[PDB]
Amino acid sequence: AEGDDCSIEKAMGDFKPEEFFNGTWYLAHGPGVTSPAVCQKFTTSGSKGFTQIVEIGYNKFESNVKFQCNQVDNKNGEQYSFKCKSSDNTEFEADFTFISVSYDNFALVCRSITFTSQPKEDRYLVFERTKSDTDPDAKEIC
Amino acid sequence: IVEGQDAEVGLSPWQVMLFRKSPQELLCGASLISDRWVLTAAHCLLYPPWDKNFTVDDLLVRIGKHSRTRYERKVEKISMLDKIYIHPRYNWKENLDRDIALLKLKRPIELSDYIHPVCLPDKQTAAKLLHAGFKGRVTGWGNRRETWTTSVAEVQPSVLQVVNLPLVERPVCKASTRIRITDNMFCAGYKPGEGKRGDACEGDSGGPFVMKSPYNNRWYQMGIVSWGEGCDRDGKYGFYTHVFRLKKWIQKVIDRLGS
Amino acid sequence: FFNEKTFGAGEADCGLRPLFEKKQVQDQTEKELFESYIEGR
Repeated sequence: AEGDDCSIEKAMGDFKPEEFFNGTWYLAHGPGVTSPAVCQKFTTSGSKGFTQIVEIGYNKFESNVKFQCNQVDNKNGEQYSFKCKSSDNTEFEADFTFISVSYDNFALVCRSITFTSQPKEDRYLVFERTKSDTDPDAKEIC
Repeated sequence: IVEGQDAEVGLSPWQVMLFRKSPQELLCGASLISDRWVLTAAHCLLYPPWDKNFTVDDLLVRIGKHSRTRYERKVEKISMLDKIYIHPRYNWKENLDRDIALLKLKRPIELSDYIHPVCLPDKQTAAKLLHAGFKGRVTGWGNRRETWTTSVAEVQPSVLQVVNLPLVERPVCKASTRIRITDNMFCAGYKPGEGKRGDACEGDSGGPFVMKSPYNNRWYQMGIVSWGEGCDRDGKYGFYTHVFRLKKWIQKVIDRLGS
Repeated sequence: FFNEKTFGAGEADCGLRPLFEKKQVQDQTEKELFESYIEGR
């Protein structure tokens, strides 16, 4: 939200990237919101790590769009940056600063999304390992 | 909590959880006093004997919870601290005297049905309610028993627990220990002669000891889970930080900006 | 006792639970607290 700055944050250090970039994580922007859903497939520049992040409630995304994100070398300082491209050819960069994470439960993360359009946007998000029922099954959306 | 029961959802919307960023681990309980101030015990942050010395950058507060290990999307809010204020006179070498800390959130949390501040005792409220015999309530995700045979898992609960304990007279509290009791603390629990029992235990150290006022129907925090010798031992009581006694100090660190 | 500038909101409406007091509902164990106010003469 306006005031948050992932740039001046501090990553968790003991973060093992491959325990995270593996599997499916569900991310809702609020208890209620269930639309739009959008599936993002992440690939870490290294050991593949085809992670499916199902994001829900983000008004900036279209409901029937898929994103293919590939890891880049940008933002070397304790930050994992990804360039995402979509079915509608949207494109934006997403940087993740991992704050706290239990690779099998949930993870608090500071995210900076930079759409080619209006750049700079920081928000503390929580990635869940368990689907909150109302969430679309990753298999359906991805 | 020893000898308590599962708390209903929303039982105490002021129950905050002190959580460590990495590794993820429940550190203590706390209490929401306003939308940007949370109260807890000093030893949850500063306690050299155990190597405890947390900073605003090591923790985060999870408010609105019910389950202890689970992230609850519909009710939980995660917040960060901007400042930690620990009492200058906090005595950790001796008896954990003035075991109190005040934490400031970076930005005010969003109140809801699951998040709401408890009242702080008044001069009249403390007077009419702090009487040996009257009960109070303690809530927490700490251990359900002092020990375990195989693993701590056996004693760790899944949801927030609730136990109601009566206030005990100071002379009894003083006669139960060979440790120095000070005015900044009070004890509660069942006397051995009463067919009941219950106590706070490891993992509950910041949670509020509250009492509901018969006069105005409001919940006041009278104490803070501080210490004891074991948990639920016969002839032993739990000692809570006398919140009302350190009321003037609280006001002193809160009101530090143009007022 | 506290301002509101530094303290924040909450005090004027503290101690009343939205799901209980504000909804005229009482939890499973409140009675235990009220009876502890009995006072024998």
